[PDB]
Amino acid sequence: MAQIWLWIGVIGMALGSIFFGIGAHNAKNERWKILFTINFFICAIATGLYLSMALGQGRSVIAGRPTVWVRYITWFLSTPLLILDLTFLGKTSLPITASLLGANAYMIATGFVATISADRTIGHIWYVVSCFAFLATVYLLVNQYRKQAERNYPQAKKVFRKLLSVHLVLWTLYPIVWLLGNTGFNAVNQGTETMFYTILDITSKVGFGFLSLNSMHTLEKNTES
Amino acid sequence: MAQIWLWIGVIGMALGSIFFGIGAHNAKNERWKILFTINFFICAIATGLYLSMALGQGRSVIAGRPTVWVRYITWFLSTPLLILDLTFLGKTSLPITASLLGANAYMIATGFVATISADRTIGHIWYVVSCFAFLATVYLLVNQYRKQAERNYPQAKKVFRKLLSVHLVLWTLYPIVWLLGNTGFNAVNQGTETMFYTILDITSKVGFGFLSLNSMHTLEKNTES
Amino acid sequence: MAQIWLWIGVIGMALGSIFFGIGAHNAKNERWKILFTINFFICAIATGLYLSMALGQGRSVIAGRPTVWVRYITWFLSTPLLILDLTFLGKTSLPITASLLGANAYMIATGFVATISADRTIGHIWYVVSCFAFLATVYLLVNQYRKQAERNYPQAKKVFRKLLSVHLVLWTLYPIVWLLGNTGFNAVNQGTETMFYTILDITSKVGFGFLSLNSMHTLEKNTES
Ligand SMILES: CCCCCCCC/C=C/CCCCCCCC(=O)O
Ligand SMILES: CCCCCCCC/C=C/CCCCCCCC(=O)O
Ligand SMILES: CCCCCCCC/C=C/CCCCCCCC(=O)O
Repeated sequence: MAQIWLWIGVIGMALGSIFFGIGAHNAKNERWKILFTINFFICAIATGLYLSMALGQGRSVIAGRPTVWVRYITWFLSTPLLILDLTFLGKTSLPITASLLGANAYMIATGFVATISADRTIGHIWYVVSCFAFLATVYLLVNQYRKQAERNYPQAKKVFRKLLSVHLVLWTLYPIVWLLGNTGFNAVNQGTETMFYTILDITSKVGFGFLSLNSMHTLEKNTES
Repeated sequence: MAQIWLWIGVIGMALGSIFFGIGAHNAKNERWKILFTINFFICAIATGLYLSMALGQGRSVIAGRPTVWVRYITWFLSTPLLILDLTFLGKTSLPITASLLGANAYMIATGFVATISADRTIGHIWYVVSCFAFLATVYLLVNQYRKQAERNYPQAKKVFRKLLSVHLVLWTLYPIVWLLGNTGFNAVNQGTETMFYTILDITSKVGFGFLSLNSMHTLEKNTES
Repeated sequence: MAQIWLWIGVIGMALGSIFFGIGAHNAKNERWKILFTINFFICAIATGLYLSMALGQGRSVIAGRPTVWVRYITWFLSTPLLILDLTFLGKTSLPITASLLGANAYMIATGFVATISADRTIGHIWYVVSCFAFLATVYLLVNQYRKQAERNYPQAKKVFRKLLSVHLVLWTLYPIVWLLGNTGFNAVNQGTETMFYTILDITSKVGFGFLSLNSMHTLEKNTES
């Protein structure tokens, strides 16, 4: 079960990479070329890292607990680019953009330590810290990020509402899967945990990538002379 | 002894993080929001890494020698932000800013290898190399950095004198502690070495952070219309 | 044989570092100071990493196969700066510059996994992936990169022709050495493989660095008023 869902992730990310790369090659406009290129690399990074996991790499048995630590490499590299999708679209200021990237990096870093710690009490402490880092990004996204975006695009508040709603709902699912998996309560087996993360990853990457392109199109139409 | 001083570092860095974060949230002005945000992340990174050390993590017994290798992660991430405090305040040029960040990264990288090498002869070679990297940053700071700062703020030469004096004196203490600790002569025990680095870290981070804010205030008063 | 060629690399890189550093210290002009500084750090990074290899570090016996994994650290840090030599000279756009840096990072990252994988079938898969990442950079260099450079310097198409010819020919030699060495067919012994990489590294770093300076001089003469 786990093995097929890793290959489904390879396929899904590779397809996202091809279609974003084609969009990048045929962009009209530097802004469009940038946005296609960000999403190309989100999906291209995830393709290679899903390929390593599918081939059996990036995994260690830590005190009896199978642990796919390479998952946190993918997340550390791709989540900042998703943040950049948002801040590129919202024309976010430099301090708020840096704060989002830093709090996000803090979340993935502490989530990684939460995962590879042999002492699961210590790991669960790091889980809580990582949740507070996520909550920091929630605060920044629904306050300073949102208000700048709505000031920059007064006619497209609904666009950023949908982007933020999809981002917040999807990203909140990751710490739930983490608690269900063998990092937490072990309420679901490894095949199910892997299926969950594969579906989340394809949705938060390919799915969010296509939503970012559709948002760009709406913003540019609302901004034509 | 070592254990309490790691917790003192957690407390000190967390307090610095809270007060710099509060300053960031209430900044008037993008320049002030940037400077508060740099110092927030300096202290927030150090808080998490001090928490890992306090919990017993980030440590390895290398050929019989207890070695807190995670100390070099904290330093690799936080020292460039301290460099940025300086170059942000001095409005340093891009080549000099990159040279300071690169020489600094070289220093921490070679200091890390100097520390984890089992062969302490090789480690001591890397210590010397790291000292020359530090000396490179000294040269850049008291020449090109200082002269640009004084050209940018002709009325505030004393401000950069104090910043540079505190930076140079404090940062020179780290290679002295390193020679005293079990990386070198082992003239002081691990509790004392840990106390020294905790006091240095709180001073060079929280202390220097507050000095950078006070300097900003002096520069802005000297620069009001 | 391997040992002397590692020391030859130390010497060659150190000499390149000194002469690029002297150029940086005596630059007239921010553009010249930037270009000297990029090449200084290319060679300074390679000096330190060649010193680690010469001292016997950065090497692991992976399932019976001696593997100098630190070679990929040098490459991950220095190859983006060589890309920057090119994009600095060509005044390349942000999306094309990011795509070159990302595809290049992808190449070195997958080349590293291709090297440290114990399963050499999996390693050879990663070799192919890394070759396609290289081919991606070839496509970007001879299409978008070249066309922007020739649009920016209509009178100096030959300058970018020589830069690209040297870059493409030299960099193609690395995957050939990799196939000849103990990562592939093991057709040459470790001393010969090390000699090959040392000569390639000195040429692609010091040699290309001096070519980038000579190109800058030609571009500036073709651009004087
Ligand atoms: C792989 C992605 C990692 C992202 C790390 C993000 C780190 C964020 C740190 C924030 C502090 C810097 C705030 C802005 C500094 C601006 C400096 C300047 O303007 O000179
Ligand atoms: C975590 C922090 C690490 C800091 C690393 C710093 C590396 C410094 C390297 C210097 C070489 C680059 C010099 C300036 C390049 C400008 C490029 C351009 O203008 O296109
Ligand atoms: C050590 C060097 C590593 C280099 C990594 C390069 C990663 C390349 C990734 C490309 C995606 C980003 C494309 C441009 C984003 C611009 C963002 C913006 O303008 O706000």
